[PDB]
Amino acid sequence: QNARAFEYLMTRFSTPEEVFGPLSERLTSGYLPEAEIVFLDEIWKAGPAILN
Amino acid sequence: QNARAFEYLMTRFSTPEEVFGPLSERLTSGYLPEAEIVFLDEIWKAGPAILN
Repeated sequence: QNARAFEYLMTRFSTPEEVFGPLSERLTSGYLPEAEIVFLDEIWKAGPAILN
Repeated sequence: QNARAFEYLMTRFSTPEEVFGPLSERLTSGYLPEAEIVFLDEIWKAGPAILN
């Protein structure tokens, strides 16, 4: 009944401020911490900060 | 009868605030969300936030 989708493509130069939300304390309105179903395309090419 | 154009050149340091309009909630007056035909030159060099 209440589910929010999230489509994102992981790149080689992707930053955590564009997946979970940029900070100002972090503007995470509609991203990953408040999403029922998340989609991450091409996960075998992300950075070390997003993997941790 | 009612169509708006949009010409923009994607650079290596382009930000989504200059393509989809800057935020204040987002000043999208004549940019991409309200445009019938959009033109993006050199799309093979944009950032990860604009491509997603």
